[PDB]
Amino acid sequence: NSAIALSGIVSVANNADNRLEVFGVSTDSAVWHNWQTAPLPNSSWAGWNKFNGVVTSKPAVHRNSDGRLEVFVRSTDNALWHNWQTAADTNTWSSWQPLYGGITSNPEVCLNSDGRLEVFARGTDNALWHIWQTAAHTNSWSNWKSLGGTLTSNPAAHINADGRIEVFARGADNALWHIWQTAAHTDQWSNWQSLKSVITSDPVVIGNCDGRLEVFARGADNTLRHISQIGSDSVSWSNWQCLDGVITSAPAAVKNISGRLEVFARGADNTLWRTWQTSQNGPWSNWSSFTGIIASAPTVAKNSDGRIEVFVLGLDKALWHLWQTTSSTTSSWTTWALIGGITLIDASVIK
Amino acid sequence: NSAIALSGIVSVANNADNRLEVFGVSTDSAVWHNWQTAPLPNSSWAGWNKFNGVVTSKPAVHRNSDGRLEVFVRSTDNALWHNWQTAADTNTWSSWQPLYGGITSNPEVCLNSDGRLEVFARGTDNALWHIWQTAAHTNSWSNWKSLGGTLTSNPAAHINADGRIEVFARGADNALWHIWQTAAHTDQWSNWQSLKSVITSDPVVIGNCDGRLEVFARGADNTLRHISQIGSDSVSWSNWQCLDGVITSAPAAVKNISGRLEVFARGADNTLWRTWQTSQNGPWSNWSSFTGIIASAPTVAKNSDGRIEVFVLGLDKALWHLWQTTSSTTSSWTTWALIGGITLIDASVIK
Amino acid sequence: NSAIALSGIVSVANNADNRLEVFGVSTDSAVWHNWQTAPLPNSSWAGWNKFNGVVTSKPAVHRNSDGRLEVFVRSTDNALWHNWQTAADTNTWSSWQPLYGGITSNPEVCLNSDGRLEVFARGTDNALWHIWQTAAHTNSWSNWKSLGGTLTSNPAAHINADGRIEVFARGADNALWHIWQTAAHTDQWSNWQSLKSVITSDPVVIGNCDGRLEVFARGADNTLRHISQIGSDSVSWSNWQCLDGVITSAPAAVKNISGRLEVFARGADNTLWRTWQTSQNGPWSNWSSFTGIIASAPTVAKNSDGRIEVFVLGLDKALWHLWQTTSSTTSSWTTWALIGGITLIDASVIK
Amino acid sequence: NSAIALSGIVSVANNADNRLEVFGVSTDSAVWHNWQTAPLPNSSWAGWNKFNGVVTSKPAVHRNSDGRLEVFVRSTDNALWHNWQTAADTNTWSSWQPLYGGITSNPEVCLNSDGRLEVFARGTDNALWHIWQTAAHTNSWSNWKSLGGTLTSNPAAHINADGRIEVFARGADNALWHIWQTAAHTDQWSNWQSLKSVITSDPVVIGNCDGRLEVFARGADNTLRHISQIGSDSVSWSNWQCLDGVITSAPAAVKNISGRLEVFARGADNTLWRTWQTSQNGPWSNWSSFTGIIASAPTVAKNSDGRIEVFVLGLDKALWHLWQTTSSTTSSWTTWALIGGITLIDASVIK
Ligand SMILES: CO[C@@H]1O[C@@H](C)[C@@H](O)[C@@H](O)[C@@H]1O
Ligand SMILES: CO[C@@H]1O[C@@H](C)[C@@H](O)[C@@H](O)[C@@H]1O
Ligand SMILES: CO[C@@H]1O[C@@H](C)[C@@H](O)[C@@H](O)[C@@H]1O
Ligand SMILES: CO[C@@H]1O[C@@H](C)[C@@H](O)[C@@H](O)[C@@H]1O
Ligand SMILES: CO[C@@H]1O[C@@H](C)[C@@H](O)[C@@H](O)[C@@H]1O
Ligand SMILES: CO[C@@H]1O[C@@H](C)[C@@H](O)[C@@H](O)[C@@H]1O
Ligand SMILES: CO[C@@H]1O[C@@H](C)[C@@H](O)[C@@H](O)[C@@H]1O
Ligand SMILES: CO[C@@H]1O[C@@H](C)[C@@H](O)[C@@H](O)[C@@H]1O
Repeated sequence: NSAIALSGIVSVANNADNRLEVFGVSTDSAVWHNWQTAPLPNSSWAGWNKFNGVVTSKPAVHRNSDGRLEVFVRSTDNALWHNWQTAADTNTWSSWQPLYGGITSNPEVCLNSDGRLEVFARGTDNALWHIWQTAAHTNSWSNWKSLGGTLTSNPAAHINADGRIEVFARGADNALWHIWQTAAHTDQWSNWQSLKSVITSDPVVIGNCDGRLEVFARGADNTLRHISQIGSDSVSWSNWQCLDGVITSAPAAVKNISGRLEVFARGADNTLWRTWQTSQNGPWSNWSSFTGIIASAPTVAKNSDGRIEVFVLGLDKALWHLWQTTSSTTSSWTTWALIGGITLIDASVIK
Repeated sequence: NSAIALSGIVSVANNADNRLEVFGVSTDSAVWHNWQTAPLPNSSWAGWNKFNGVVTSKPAVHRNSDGRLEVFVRSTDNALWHNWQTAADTNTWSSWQPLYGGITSNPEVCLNSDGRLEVFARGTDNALWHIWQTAAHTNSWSNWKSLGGTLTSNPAAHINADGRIEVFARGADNALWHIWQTAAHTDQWSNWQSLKSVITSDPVVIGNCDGRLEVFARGADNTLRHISQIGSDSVSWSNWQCLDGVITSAPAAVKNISGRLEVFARGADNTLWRTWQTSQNGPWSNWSSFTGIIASAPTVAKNSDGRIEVFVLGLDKALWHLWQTTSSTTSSWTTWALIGGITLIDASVIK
Repeated sequence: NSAIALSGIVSVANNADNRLEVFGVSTDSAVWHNWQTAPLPNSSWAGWNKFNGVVTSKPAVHRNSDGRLEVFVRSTDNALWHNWQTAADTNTWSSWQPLYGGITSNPEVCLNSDGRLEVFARGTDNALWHIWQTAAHTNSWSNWKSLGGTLTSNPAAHINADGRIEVFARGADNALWHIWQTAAHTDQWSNWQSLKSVITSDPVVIGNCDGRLEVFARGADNTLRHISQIGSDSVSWSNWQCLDGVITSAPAAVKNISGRLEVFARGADNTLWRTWQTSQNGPWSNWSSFTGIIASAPTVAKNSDGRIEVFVLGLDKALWHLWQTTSSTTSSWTTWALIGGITLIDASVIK
Repeated sequence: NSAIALSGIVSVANNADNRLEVFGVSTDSAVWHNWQTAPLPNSSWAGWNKFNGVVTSKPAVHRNSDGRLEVFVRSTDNALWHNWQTAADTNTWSSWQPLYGGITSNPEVCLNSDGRLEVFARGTDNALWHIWQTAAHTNSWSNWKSLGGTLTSNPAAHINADGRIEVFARGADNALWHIWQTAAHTDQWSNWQSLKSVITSDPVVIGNCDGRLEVFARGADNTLRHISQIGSDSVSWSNWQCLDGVITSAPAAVKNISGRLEVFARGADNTLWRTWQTSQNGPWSNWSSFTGIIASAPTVAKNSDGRIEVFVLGLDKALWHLWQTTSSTTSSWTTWALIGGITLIDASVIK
């Protein structure tokens, strides 16, 4: 059906020096951010810092090709705004600047392989729209342009190994649909094509170490399902497979430094669950639980030494995190620790 | 729930010279058999030949370690009987000889790695029972002995790569359960352990080319699901995965000569469907259909040159087959051809 | 150059019940054999038993498709003779029967996938010759027939996964050459083709679990080298790779029950060395040594529970063996133990 | 022995927008550079542009974590100097700035995973020395510090998947030696350890998509050899393997967008040769030749759409290039095309 599983409560990015930095919306409806002081999971965090301005979406973040983080959000009148570091690895930001338009989803940002950011969002006519940097890592943007379709989830964009951006979204029939650049980093796009099934979360996309994209989503029966490219184009995919175990949030996927995939999701008992590929391309482990009730989907990242780190909303409405203790992929994990200073709200547009 | 998907209509074996031979039950309630005259899929078949005697199960067949085929069936009073070739690759059979007992499933036969046949069946108390050759390829059998449990499907047995027989069956809770030799070819067995889930077919088991067993079955939502060993013991398995596509028979699995798995099943439109692993351990292709409505599950085998061949019941109640045209695993396939002479009935005990 | 590294001192086969049985030539110039009483590496051995008759080659053995072992040897006048078990798993043998011809290598036997044994040997004109069973597992043989070429090593034959026999031998230029059935189990053969390089041992061939043959041999610099099929035909192969470490015998290859390859050879210090694939298709481990000076190449086999076992000639001129302690492929190993009763000689024709 | 195979004639880097840029030494002994105008292999090139100043090494280049290219070279008095783009993707450079020291190899630069450049070179005492940025992408450098050893080749540095820099060099015994950070991006280093063998080129290092480093080098018999990590630490490696085919330059390695490795080297006939992995981890293809005699080792890079591109010195002493025609990894290749404007010299210090 048409449910959208609970989103992650923050977006995360690595800075130019790989320090992790998180962005979320507080009770004042402003975006706040916090960062590691050094790029290791046991680092202190700087503390929560506000960007002035009321917002009405989850903030999206990406690192420019010159190392500067840039954040995208929706304003009260549904326009898109963006902020950026004015130099890499520095806490001096531009404050919010306008890209106009009217959007009806969270904004989603991807980096073209020619160094230009590109933003995707659902529009007021429910089509997919996009806007892009016209020169790499420069505040020079295109006009808005439509890619059509009818969307019923937030979009997810990811670059193929050959540099073609590909965008995924739920359609009017609740199936997963996708559309792609047919030449890398150009405004030449395919038609929409359906990958069928029914999904009940936003899609989540990752690249494998054989150059094939893989998509994860919750399905109609509330279990995790996934599908992958089988060749070196966007057209031909595997069948869908679902894994046993009811999940109650969007999934978050990560490729560990051994090249194998891991997926995290809130489980049926409202704790964080993890599953991983036990061999090349499969199969998948039984889900393993971490202690503690959580109140959002996980958001996952990797530190400068490869260690996986996970962020979640706690029952105190604050952000908590845990991580791998060693770069070994069968390393033990820490238990939830607080990143205190503010509490957060779920501003995701499509919920 | 407690449905058991339609079974295959014949069992099949390779003779000592790899000629295929099929066994099924005709309208007279007798077992009839037919064989290739030469071990190639385009060979003529000898014609259907009767074993005298009324039976009340699907016949099971296995090749002894001396090359002689041996068939196991249930009689009207629920006892087990067996017949054998008196020399490899010859049509001179022993006629039915008694192993007594009382069984309430189809008999299932496996070959120990010390060359002794072993037969498994559900008993009159719904437990798993077994009986075995006490010397390899010899008509000298043990007494019947119980392995306990409560079974609600026919059993499926397969040997691990380390020589330990492992038996799979649906239990009273409709989950997949299993039990195993703890030392190869000995009467030292584990306790029953559940692999969970719910299955609505008999389980079907195959060995991968990394030494790991994999089990296929139809699930509660009538799609194919599968699970595999993740290590080099019987205890630790993957999570279950289900593949999209409703199936309407038991599946049949085969390892092609490139070492990759293929599964065949009757689909939702009552045609034969096939899916295959597109890479090592996964993922799986979309199902592909063959033309023609079929009236049983497929039974699958491989010829002396590796070519896959599939048998099914047609709407005329006769046996049909098709095969790969070349030893290439992306070879085209023939269309259904008749193996005429008799018509067949489904004598499977648990249906 | 034209050296041929020291051969194994026995051939070995698994009986129908998987008991290991070894064949070698004693100081009386007769073939003697010995066998496990039960199919486990720690089993007692029956004791050494003689086949009457003087021989002038290493004996070759293969199991027929009806489970009966059959041995091939050369007589004083260079004719081929064979002996067989008259029933599987029994010590009642036919005594030596004539196949005539004149051969100038050790005989090499392979089993076609239609159940017919086929023997290859160098002839008096240095070409490759062959002779075969005309019906599976029957004492009915063809006439001798030439496959041409010029051979400078003993031949090695192995069946492809699609049932085509392929034969390998060193040629007049000291390179590895090969020739193959172009249809499985038929007398339709390719032309000779060179795989180039230079080898200084007989070639040793094994099948991988993706259906590709791989060939091992000592090279000109006395290190192990190997080459593999890259597709699903006999024509297209990889480049050669050599592994560091000087070896002083023929290698012996085995596929462990995890599907990975291991190679054993006498090393530069005259001890047994082993190397194994640390991942799928590679790379290879550093050689690991077993304690004890040895006086032949290893001969390797697998027991009914998958455990690898190795046989060698000791400095006392008797046969010794060691094995894996568990079915785990990183299991510890036993130390050399004697299979006493006779001493052995190297009767290999081409040395 | 102590030969060092011919080096590449340029270094290459991707700009922040992925445009390729090459650096080499002309007949005036100055560094000149040239770049793609757009990041595609069929792009025009801007033309050759000079950095004023006489140099006495091959120039090394790396992209900072803020996207700015930075070049390292030796001056007449053997000191290290560096130049950088003052903004990403712009042709406004700092001109040469001093890092002093005295070096006796080409400088080699690597990027730590905390965004700090680090430079390695042989010193006047033949030990390995290093110097580093003390803050990411900032002109603030450490003092020089020794890592000891005795070097007889230029060093090669590469980051492990867990963020630890590892450095490779030939030692006084002509073997490959290595040393590594024991904590990522810290000045805590291991002792030197030997990987044995004998190499007759500089080592060339790449990371696989399972997180394992692999090293290529020419060996004593002038063939390509390679060795790889087998676990997730720096300590345990495979045996060495050599591939047939005599090579007459350093090799250049690249990971294609399907995750498989390819190696290029000048061959025995003075043409460019290529070999590639035909499966996961192996084996390797026979070498394939491109038409045309070449006068240096290849330098290899990848374009924004994944396409591989190769640079070489021609017999006219100018730079030529060729590339893949499509993002397919079995795509055809172009033939050599000139990047004209200057001629080049081999300034590599250790030759
Ligand atoms: C620029 O156009 C405005 O913004 C787009 C993103 C769409 O919502 C469109 O319907 C709207 O008119
Ligand atoms: C082009 O197709 C349109 O857009 C897709 C994204 C889907 O919503 C589909 O149902 C709709 O008709
Ligand atoms: C030998 O025992 C008989 O046969 C077994 C297979 C069981 O059905 C048992 O209950 C029955 O009494
Ligand atoms: C040992 O457990 C028993 O047998 C199994 C095969 C299952 O039927 C289970 O429900 C039952 O209690
Ligand atoms: C049957 O022919 C005889 O045996 C063959 C195996 C060859 O040695 C041939 O030269 C010889 O004449
Ligand atoms: C067909 O070629 C012949 O036989 C091969 C086996 C090689 O000995 C070769 O040198 C010889 O000319
Ligand atoms: C800073 O030290 C100088 O430069 C180093 C790189 C070494 O060559 C050293 O011997 C020399 O004295
Ligand atoms: C620490 O060891 C020293 O440095 C290495 C790099 C080698 O040159 C070795 O021969 C030398 O003794």
